[PDB]
Amino acid sequence: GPNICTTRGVSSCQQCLAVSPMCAWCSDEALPLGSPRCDLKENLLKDNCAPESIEFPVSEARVLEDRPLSDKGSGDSSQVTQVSPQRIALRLRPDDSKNFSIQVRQVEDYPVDIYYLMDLSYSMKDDLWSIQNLGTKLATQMRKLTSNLRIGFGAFVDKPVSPYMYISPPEALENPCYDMKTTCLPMFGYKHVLTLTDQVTRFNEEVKKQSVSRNRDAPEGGFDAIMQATVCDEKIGWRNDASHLLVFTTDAKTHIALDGRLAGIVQPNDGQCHVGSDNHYSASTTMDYPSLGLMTEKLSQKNINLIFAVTENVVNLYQNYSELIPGTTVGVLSMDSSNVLQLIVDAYGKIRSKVELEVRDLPEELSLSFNATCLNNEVIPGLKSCMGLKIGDTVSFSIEAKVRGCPQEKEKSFTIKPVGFKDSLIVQVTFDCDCACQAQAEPNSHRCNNGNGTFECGVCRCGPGWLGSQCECSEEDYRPSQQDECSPREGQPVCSQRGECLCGQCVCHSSDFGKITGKYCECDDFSCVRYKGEMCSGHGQCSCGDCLCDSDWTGYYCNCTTRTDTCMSSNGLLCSGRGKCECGSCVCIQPGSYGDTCEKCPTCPDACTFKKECVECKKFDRGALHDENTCNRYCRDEIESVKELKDTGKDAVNCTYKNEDDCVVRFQYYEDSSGKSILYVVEEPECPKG
Amino acid sequence: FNLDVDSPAEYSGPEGSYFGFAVDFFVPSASSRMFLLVGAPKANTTQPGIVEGGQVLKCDWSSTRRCQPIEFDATGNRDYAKDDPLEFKSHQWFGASVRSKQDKILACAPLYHWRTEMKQEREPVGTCFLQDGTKTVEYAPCRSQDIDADGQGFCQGGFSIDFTKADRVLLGGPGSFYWQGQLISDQVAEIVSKYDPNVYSIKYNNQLATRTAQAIFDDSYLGYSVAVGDFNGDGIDDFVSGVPRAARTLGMVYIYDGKNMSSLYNFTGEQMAAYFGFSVAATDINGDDYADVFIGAPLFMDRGSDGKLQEVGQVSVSLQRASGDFQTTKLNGFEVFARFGSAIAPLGDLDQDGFNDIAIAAPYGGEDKKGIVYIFNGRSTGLNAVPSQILEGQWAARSMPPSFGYSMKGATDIDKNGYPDLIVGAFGVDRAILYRARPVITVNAGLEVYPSILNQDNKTCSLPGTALKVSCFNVRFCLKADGKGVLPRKLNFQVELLLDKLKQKGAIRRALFLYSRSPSHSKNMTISRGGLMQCEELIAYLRDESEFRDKLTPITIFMEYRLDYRTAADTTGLQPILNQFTPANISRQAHILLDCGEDNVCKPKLEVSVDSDQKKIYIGDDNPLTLIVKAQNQGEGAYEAELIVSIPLQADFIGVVRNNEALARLSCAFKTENQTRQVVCDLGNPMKAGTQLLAGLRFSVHQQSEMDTSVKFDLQIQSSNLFDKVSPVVSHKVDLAVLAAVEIRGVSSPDHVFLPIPNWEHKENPETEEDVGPVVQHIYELRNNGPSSFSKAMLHLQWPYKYNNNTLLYILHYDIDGPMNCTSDMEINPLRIKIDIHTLGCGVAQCLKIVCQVGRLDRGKSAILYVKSLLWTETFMNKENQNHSYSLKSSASFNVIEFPYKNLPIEDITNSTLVTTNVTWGIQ
Amino acid sequence: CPRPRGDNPPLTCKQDSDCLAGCVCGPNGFCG
Ligand SMILES: *[C@@H]1O[C@H](CO)[C@@H](O[C@@H]2O[C@H](CO)[C@@H](O[C@@H]3O[C@H](CO[C@@H]4O[C@H](CO)[C@@H](O[C@H]5O[C@H](CO)[C@@H](O)[C@H](O)[C@@H]5O)[C@H](O)[C@@H]4O)[C@@H](O)[C@H](O[C@H]4O[C@H](CO)[C@@H](O)[C@H](O)[C@@H]4O)[C@@H]3O)[C@H](O)[C@H]2NC(C)=O)[C@H](O)[C@H]1NC(C)=O
Ligand SMILES: *[C@@H]1O[C@H](CO)[C@@H](O[C@@H]2O[C@H](CO)[C@@H](O[C@@H]3O[C@H](CO)[C@@H](O)[C@H](O[C@H]4O[C@H](CO)[C@@H](O)[C@H](O)[C@@H]4O)[C@@H]3O)[C@H](O)[C@H]2NC(C)=O)[C@H](O)[C@H]1NC(C)=O
Ligand SMILES: *[C@@H]1O[C@H](CO)[C@@H](O[C@@H]2O[C@H](CO)[C@@H](O[C@@H]3O[C@H](CO)[C@@H](O)[C@H](O[C@H]4O[C@H](CO)[C@@H](O)[C@H](O)[C@@H]4O)[C@@H]3O)[C@H](O)[C@H]2NC(C)=O)[C@H](O)[C@H]1NC(C)=O
Ligand SMILES: *[C@@H]1O[C@H](CO)[C@@H](O[C@@H]2O[C@H](CO)[C@@H](O[C@@H]3O[C@H](CO)[C@@H](O)[C@H](O)[C@@H]3O)[C@H](O)[C@H]2NC(C)=O)[C@H](O)[C@H]1NC(C)=O
Ligand SMILES: *[C@@H]1O[C@H](CO)[C@@H](O[C@@H]2O[C@H](CO)[C@@H](O[C@@H]3O[C@H](CO)[C@@H](O)[C@H](O)[C@@H]3O)[C@H](O)[C@H]2NC(C)=O)[C@H](O)[C@H]1NC(C)=O
Ligand SMILES: *[C@@H]1O[C@H](CO)[C@@H](O[C@@H]2O[C@H](CO)[C@@H](O)[C@H](O)[C@H]2NC(C)=O)[C@H](O)[C@H]1NC(C)=O
Ligand SMILES: *[C@@H]1O[C@H](CO)[C@@H](O[C@@H]2O[C@H](CO)[C@@H](O)[C@H](O)[C@H]2NC(C)=O)[C@H](O)[C@H]1NC(C)=O
Ligand SMILES: *[C@@H]1O[C@H](CO)[C@@H](O[C@@H]2O[C@H](CO)[C@@H](O)[C@H](O)[C@H]2NC(C)=O)[C@H](O)[C@H]1NC(C)=O
Ligand SMILES: *[C@@H]1O[C@H](CO)[C@@H](O)[C@H](O)[C@H]1NC(C)=O
Ligand SMILES: *[C@@H]1O[C@H](CO)[C@@H](O)[C@H](O)[C@H]1NC(C)=O
Ligand SMILES: *[C@@H]1O[C@H](CO)[C@@H](O)[C@H](O)[C@H]1NC(C)=O
Ligand SMILES: *[C@@H]1O[C@H](CO)[C@@H](O)[C@H](O)[C@H]1NC(C)=O
Ligand SMILES: [Cl-]
Ligand SMILES: [Mn+2]
Ligand SMILES: [Mn+2]
Ligand SMILES: [Mn+2]
Ligand SMILES: [Mn+2]
Ligand SMILES: [Mn+2]
Ligand SMILES: [Mn+2]
Ligand SMILES: [Mn+2]
Ligand SMILES: [Mn+2]
Repeated sequence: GPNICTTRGVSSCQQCLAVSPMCAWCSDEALPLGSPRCDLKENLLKDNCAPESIEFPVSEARVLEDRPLSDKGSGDSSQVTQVSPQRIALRLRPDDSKNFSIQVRQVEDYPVDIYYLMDLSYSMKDDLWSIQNLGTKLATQMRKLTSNLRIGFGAFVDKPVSPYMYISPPEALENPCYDMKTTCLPMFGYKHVLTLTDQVTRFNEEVKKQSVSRNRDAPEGGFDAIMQATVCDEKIGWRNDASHLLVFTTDAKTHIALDGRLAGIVQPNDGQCHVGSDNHYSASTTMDYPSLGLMTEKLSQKNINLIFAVTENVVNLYQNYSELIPGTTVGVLSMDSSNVLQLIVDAYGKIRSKVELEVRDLPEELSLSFNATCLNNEVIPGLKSCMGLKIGDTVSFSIEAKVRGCPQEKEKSFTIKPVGFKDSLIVQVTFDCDCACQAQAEPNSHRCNNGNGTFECGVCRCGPGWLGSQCECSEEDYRPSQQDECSPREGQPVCSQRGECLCGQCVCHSSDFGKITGKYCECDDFSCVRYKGEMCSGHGQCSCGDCLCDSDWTGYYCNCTTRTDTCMSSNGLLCSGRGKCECGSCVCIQPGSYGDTCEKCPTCPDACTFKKECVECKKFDRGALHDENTCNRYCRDEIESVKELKDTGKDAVNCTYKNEDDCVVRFQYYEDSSGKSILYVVEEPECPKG
Repeated sequence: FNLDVDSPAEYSGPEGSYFGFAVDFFVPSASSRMFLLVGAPKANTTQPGIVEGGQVLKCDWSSTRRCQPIEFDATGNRDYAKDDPLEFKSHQWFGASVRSKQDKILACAPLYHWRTEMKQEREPVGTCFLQDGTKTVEYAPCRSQDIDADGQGFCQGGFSIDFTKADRVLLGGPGSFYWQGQLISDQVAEIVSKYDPNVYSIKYNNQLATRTAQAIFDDSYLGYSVAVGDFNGDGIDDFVSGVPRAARTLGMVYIYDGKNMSSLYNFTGEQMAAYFGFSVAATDINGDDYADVFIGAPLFMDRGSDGKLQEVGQVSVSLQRASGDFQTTKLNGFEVFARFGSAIAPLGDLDQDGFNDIAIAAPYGGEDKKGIVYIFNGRSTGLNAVPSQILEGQWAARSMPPSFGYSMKGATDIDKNGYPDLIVGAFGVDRAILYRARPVITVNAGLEVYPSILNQDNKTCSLPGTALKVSCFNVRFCLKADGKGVLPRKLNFQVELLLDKLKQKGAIRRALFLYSRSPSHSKNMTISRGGLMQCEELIAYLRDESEFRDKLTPITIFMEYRLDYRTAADTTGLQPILNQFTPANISRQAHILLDCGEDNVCKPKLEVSVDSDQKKIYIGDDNPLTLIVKAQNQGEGAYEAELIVSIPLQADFIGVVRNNEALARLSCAFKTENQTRQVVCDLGNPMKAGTQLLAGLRFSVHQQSEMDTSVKFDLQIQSSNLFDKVSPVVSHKVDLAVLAAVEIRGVSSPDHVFLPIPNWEHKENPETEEDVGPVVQHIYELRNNGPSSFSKAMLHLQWPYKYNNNTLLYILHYDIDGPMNCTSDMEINPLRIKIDIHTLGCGVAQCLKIVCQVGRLDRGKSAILYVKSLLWTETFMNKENQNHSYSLKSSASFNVIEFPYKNLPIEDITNSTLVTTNVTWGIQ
Repeated sequence: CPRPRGDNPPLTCKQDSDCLAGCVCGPNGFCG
């Protein structure tokens, strides 16, 4: 009876469903009483109006297509499926939330496409070693991770204009190495050479012909190539349901967007395909370089993974660039690395070591929460991403969808999908803001007392003044014997304040700067808390003294963000693994740890304590990580037993512990010197005498 | 907020000429007229053999909007030989920059290509032309005998230009020295006196210029943008330039001295590829006579609400202080891909408020990607980051985006109206728009209601008609105005009066105007200007008592003013505008006499009380202090009661408690006016007799220049009565306390050593580390966590040096990380090395101690001691043979001796820790 | 060793006479 739904729901049907999801409204057309027509689903036991004419919508998370996750992506006779479900229907009443979950799997033997962008400038003359026999170099790597491989490549030098181009004596138009007293090729912006095929033979043949050209300035602007290789889908030959790898080789630094003003080029990139039948980027001379933001967009749209295959003098550079294009990797290219002939299976290993969720076309008044179950029922709230995965694993995310108010719009479809995969979960959203009886039984100049009732089904409200269930609320101040208890307890004054109650119905409505409402005018709409001089911290709407936070903000004040990026360490783990992320700032829990991301801890035990647990579960099949089944996920370092050899002193990080068998095991770990921190174990531990 | 967007001046150039790529004002000394300069760097010319030479147009104002080219050259390509031309003017982009000092017009052609006089080439040294009335000279400081991009071959000089106070040209060329970039400055007189049409590379005396640097600085593009201002001591303008590919495409901004071209200050970008330094601007925004730096990064990527990078662009705002340093804030864009920091244009004082204003542009933003210009008003605090006006481009794309706002010029009063104006160019549509400022009017209004407490028993106005008296009163409303600039001398306003507006919503209105017999009255009013508050009067009355109830709510008199803008003709109605931060209405309340006693007058007895319940707050932290207040009115009714809590500078108001039903929720509001700051809580209107209220007010503190020793609040109740209107002021203080949660932590790395040690052999005289033993490392950390800091503390380390005259943990070296100096009572590393269980502490072993002096540790800082030792293996063989395992125990204690908070209670903070290195045999 | 400027590689190398300024002879045939 005396409940929150009995304060604002009494006005109409629309405004009943709007105030709470728990509210229920009865427009019987047969049984009026004088009780509130919007109380609750159960408080309508008496005054039943049960079979119809009870309006109580309930939200629904309805699955329309959930194909089973594929086990392998190699000709499964249909529709390789890496995400389930694929389509959900959402019915949402105002201020109600309904949650669901989504399953993501990186299948084994997924098809791989590789397109190569080669710097063909003069500086690259001493770098063409990396491109001879490339097809045999590429099939040899990827064959271990996939059948059905496809490769292709293109070339780029720079914009063929001044000041980049050699326009010096016309003998330099067709041979820009004229002055060098040798010969090379005329320059070009971006030249598509070989569409993606499965013919390694034609690849090596077409590659061996390639030779360098010449321009003036060290920046070369492959970003023109990266853009066109991404958005010219039919020309490049990208396949659906195949990971798309785009490799970028270059000698030195690169032109960025707005470098073209020196060339008299002031038209921004449109991110449209401009390669045609000549296989040349036609707009190279009319269109500026692309910006990192547009490159990121078009890269995520077309689901392309950008790999920077650059020389060491410039590896630090593109590393810092890759941090501005999330999901891109850098790899050194020099015939001493012991990794150069892989360089890609290592990149594709990285790219598949993480699954992150992205949202497209999300309706504005809708907001989404996220939990993550990354490792065997370890629910991690707030995360839409899982870290350190091997190709083949499966992860799951629990999603909640919330709507503030009710848009009163048509159906809208937004997408939820992994970064870099075609597979997607499409969510169809419909909002149930109006009751069943809307245009069925509504009065106009009748159906009430004196020719004024209108405005809804179930009760008739009257004109601009003198409203009522019997249409007159006369402006006269009829003396007592009419109150209707427009107050809580009848010892309290007329409706809470700001209102002089007339005709048994409070007449507060005293517009000052914000709106006032409620049967007792208890609601304010402008008395919500302030964090710093801004109501609801500026990130939240105010309704009846309660902050209703925006999409990515939470809290009584709406000053706590749902972000986790600022909590992310340089290593990819949030709060360096030693802390919790609350409101975008790491709360370090592990003792002795501090810093922005709990990175600083000089009282923490030496790494010999954390890696001893890996050698116990990997090499002795016991320990903590063995019991929790976390060994294969947490111990991604390779472990190789050695010949009792502990040879070099080069950072020489040696460890020594004592197992349950009272045997003294000792190992060392080469840290990430030329790689990813391998660790060697001395077989034959020291055990006691017989 | 005062630019006229209604009917601005539209200027149009030829199609495809990039008309509007550069704009400026022309304000010569020989004419009281003023003009617009609009560069068309793609326009065609009558120059023979020259396709798309480019023009600079002189645009007439005051009528006809006509633009005629200014002919600087008219000459085709000069010759080096018969068929060997020396220069190439086709596609030279003449007009990509235009600047003007009073009679001088400097225009440049940054794509001007030049054959050298050494070998046949086409080098874009670029050129400039300086016109002064009829005299026209050629300025090409990059066209010299230093060629070929090892030098100035690709200078593209004139890419950016500017003038200083003393008629000195500043020129930027980004291609010099393998695109390192270059700045060049010359006296205008030296430019015109030294001109010689038969000399192509001209030596200018008194020239300033940067030099080539190391090849690491290649491809930095110094001279992309230039602005001028003085930053060190004199009046001599110093040089500012944007270099947006510097610092590994972080971007940078160089400032050079105006007298000898030496490095002065540097600004570095925060994010790569953002183009920090695409544009710069110098102007004084805080009215402190010190010029301030503005730097635009149009491609900056910030974090959206979700946390993803988005290209919104960012403008850096750096305020110059006399110390030489800079207070730099940042200002992000509002729409994605809008390129918000593209152009920055000082406007002078668009409002004539006393603080200069600026305009920032997003040429690719808005609807249909048609360009936006935001204007930001300066105040004493710096720049106001919230725009006060937004200019939207009106022209839709033909082939390329109308880049509305790509070029802007301000700070020139073209209409002589007292307020400067603003040119904006959109070279995508070959147009340039001129916005005219408006005469801001500040208006102060009044409202006087004669006796505010109305008796219904007192009827004196027989005037209603039919000669029956009634209770009446007077509504007197005054209205004064004033405003800088040129604007009509008599202003016309439309005042409206509303009686008892608080219940116009359908309830009865219980006061009417005497003659009109209605709640509403309107009157066209006309005031001249300048502080003579002109007033008018009316008569309102209370309707008959029998006609209504509800005596307790007040009669609110509402007055608003309009100021019809049909005035201010004289050039197409440059209509004035009211001050943006001014109320368009005033209200005042009247009360019906009720329950005021025998004196016929309401006299309250107001009391205010306060209790602590939270007796001490700590210094370093931000403390949830809650005050419980009791406001009583023990006398007669109080009209418009408000609780006034005057807080000091340390305090901020959080809000009212709503989770203790015993405490009443109040409408409180934070107000900062009249040089004070306080919180205003409504206590009832009227606040009836014997009423008691309890409520909670929450706050926050900073302690504001420490050692204050107390925070003071003052509380009193104020009411609009005539007698006994206020309560006694009650001062409540809360004591500042010192709390420092200091801890000491330690770890051994390794924490164990298993004997025997691999590959060890007794050396008679050991030299290397490998000869002595393994490496044991103790690390001690002194971490200050509590809110309050400390100034000084000691730290004492006890170390087990020897046992039975035999070394255990031979300290090799020690390091310190933090505010700390240490000293060991024994020489460290005497021998100069290069590179159950029985416990051994100081109680049973010879100890070596290390004493450390700790400086100031704040709330989240710490000091750390790294001890690198070597296990003396020789000791653990002879008499410690096999079944003797040892625990090498060291300890560290600290004592906090001093705090910066004098005059406060100070409690000693001491603790200790211990660190073991356990040596064990792995046999038996 | 100085780094080449512009769009230029290290020169070439047969012996350390072809290279200058304290660089080396790369096995690939360049300065380095
Ligand atoms: C704002 O930022 C600006 C850039 O970010 C700062 O400007 C930079 O300031 C540096 C500090 O002065 C300055 O470094 C000095 O450069 C000059 C250049 O003159 C040279 O003369 C030689 C022949 O022409 C060559 O130098 C030799 O050394 C280089 C390596 O440095 C070798 O690679 C060369 O082969 C050559 O053998 C150069 O080619 C160059 O033309 C040097 O003379 C200076 O020498 C001083 O430092 C050395 C230590 O290296 C001292 O032992 C010696 O006694 C000198 O004091 C400096 O190396 C940068 O050139 C300059 N860059 C630019 C673009 O202006 C600016 O200072 C900063 N301002 C503020 C307020 O923060
Ligand atoms: C200043 O004056 C110059 C005068 O030379 C003027 O430059 C000329 O512009 C026209 C049109 O913009 C150019 O005409 C073109 O010529 C090329 C061949 O060089 C054609 O390919 C062009 O397109 C044709 O072919 C297409 C088929 O692919 C057709 O679809 C299209 O409709 C055309 O038929 C076009 O004919 C002309 O070459 C230049 N002249 C030069 C560069 O010397 C310039 O535009 C003027 N500038 C201003 C601002 O007024
Ligand atoms: C009964 O009601 C009538 C009207 O309803 C009321 O008549 C009013 O009387 C008051 C005082 O007796 C008058 O108010 C003042 O009169 C003096 C006369 O010397 C003036 O000096 C006053 O000037 C004011 O305004 C100045 C400019 O702002 C101020 O500087 C100054 O301080 C004063 O505030 C003021 O006019 C009032 O004029 C009459 N009104 C009428 C319509 O006659 C009468 O007082 C009531 N009596 C009882 C017993 O209830
Ligand atoms: C959002 O704003 C609120 C209020 O402005 C902030 O809450 C206040 O701060 C913390 C919670 O973060 C609470 O703890 C208080 O601080 C000390 C610090 O050591 C703590 O030890 C005490 O327990 C003390 O209570 C504080 O009570 C709380 N106060 C209120 C009224 O909420 C909150 O921090 C802000 N959040 C963000 C993300 O900005
Ligand atoms: C190296 O050897 C020393 C020698 O014992 C270890 O020191 C610690 O000494 C304390 C004495 O206060 C003991 O801790 C105690 O453990 C019992 C349970 O075994 C507990 O009931 C007591 O309340 C107290 O905590 C103990 O001897 C020992 N500490 C531990 C944890 O065993 C020291 O721990 C050894 N170092 C290493 C790395 O093993
Ligand atoms: C994500 O984890 C949170 C962790 O609490 C859970 O959601 C909330 O759990 C507790 C219930 O004891 C409360 O904070 C809320 O009632 C829960 N929120 C709900 C149900 O929306 C739950 O495991 C996950 N929640 C979501 C929204 O995914
Ligand atoms: C170039 O000018 C600057 C500033 O004008 C000189 O730096 C200092 O200038 C102040 C006066 O402005 C003198 O009081 C200082 O003694 C100067 N510093 C010195 C002499 O080291 C600078 O010396 C000038 N010359 C250069 C940079 O070569
Ligand atoms: C020294 O440090 C100890 C802890 O290492 C602290 O004293 C104890 O702290 C906890 C409570 O947080 C409990 O073990 C005891 O109640 C405390 N003992 C006391 C207060 O005597 C404290 O930081 C320091 N204590 C002293 C006496 O110096
Ligand atoms: C919503 O709550 C949790 C959140 O993860 C979820 O596991 C549960 O299945 C959901 N409950 C309903 C009734 O949808
Ligand atoms: C890359 O970034 C680091 C800091 O993150 C910086 O110290 C380093 O100099 C940068 N190097 C390049 C080549 O950008
Ligand atoms: C006030 O101005 C309006 C504008 O037309 C006019 O209609 C009205 O009659 C005027 N009244 C007086 C009193 O000047
Ligand atoms: C350490 O020594 C230096 C030089 O003697 C001195 O300037 C500094 O203040 C000392 N620090 C402390 C914390 O005593
Ligand atoms: Cl190289
Ligand atoms: Mn190279
Ligand atoms: Mn180049
Ligand atoms: Mn100066
Ligand atoms: Mn200033
Ligand atoms: Mn101003
Ligand atoms: Mn003006
Ligand atoms: Mn009285
Ligand atoms: Mn190159």
